[PDB]
Amino acid sequence: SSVQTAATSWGTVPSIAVYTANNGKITERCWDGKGWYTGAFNEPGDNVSVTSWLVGSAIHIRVYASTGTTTTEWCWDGNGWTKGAYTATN
Amino acid sequence: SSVQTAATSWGTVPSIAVYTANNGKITERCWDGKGWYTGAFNEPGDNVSVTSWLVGSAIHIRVYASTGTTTTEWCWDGNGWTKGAYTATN
Amino acid sequence: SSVQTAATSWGTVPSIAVYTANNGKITERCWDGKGWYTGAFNEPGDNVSVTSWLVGSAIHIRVYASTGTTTTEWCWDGNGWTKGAYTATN
Ligand SMILES: [Mg+2]
Ligand SMILES: [Mg+2]
Ligand SMILES: [Mg+2]
Repeated sequence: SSVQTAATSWGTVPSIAVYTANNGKITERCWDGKGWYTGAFNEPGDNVSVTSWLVGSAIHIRVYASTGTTTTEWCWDGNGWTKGAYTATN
Repeated sequence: SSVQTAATSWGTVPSIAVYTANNGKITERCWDGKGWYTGAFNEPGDNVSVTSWLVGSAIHIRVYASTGTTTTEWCWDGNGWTKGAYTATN
Repeated sequence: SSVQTAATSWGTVPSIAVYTANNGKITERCWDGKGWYTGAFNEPGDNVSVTSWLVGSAIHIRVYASTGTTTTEWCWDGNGWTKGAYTATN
């Protein structure tokens, strides 16, 4: 048993975000070209995936957090995290 | 035990595809800027990864589906899924 | 129990790299538009994630290799792999 990670990168820098699922929680570490710091994201999950896109002045990040058969989408859109509309089936 | 996901995004929209391995099968959910729908992809796997690239009028998606020690590549190239040439070793 | 993969793609080609964790080791397979070959990367891990970015003449790849609660970042920057500064917490 090992922790599970997901990574994304963006920008003219570039910047990196790494999400780690451990002990039922996903946390976030971010690289800005100088150092790693802990991001604001902290939500439940045992498995994580991520994707992102940069448009305008905002990175948009989507984190898919799964526990059991429930996957929750978390959305960063420039200045905050909110729960997304993702569902695994209709 | 939790389901396992992989996510990719593309386009001036953007669009998102999320692949989920559950019960030995990988299925696909897609976002088009308005809603989530179920994609055509349905192949066996217990672990999944994905990458994609947009060139021309087609998103090209590569899904790596693993069961045991066998990983199968599935290729979307604009208008259909086909098995790729990927092998894990020579 | 299945092997675990992570995939990234880049370039005007494009090229693909697929990393597989199996038996405690991560290995690398690469596609150049013609065939799959085995990459140089070979480091311990039970879980893997990846991201990459292309700037200049070099693909830059970051591989996050986890065993237990330890995640090690491996950095490709055009012509070699080195251990990165990533840590999971301060
Ligand atoms: Mg992704
Ligand atoms: Mg990927
Ligand atoms: Mg990634």
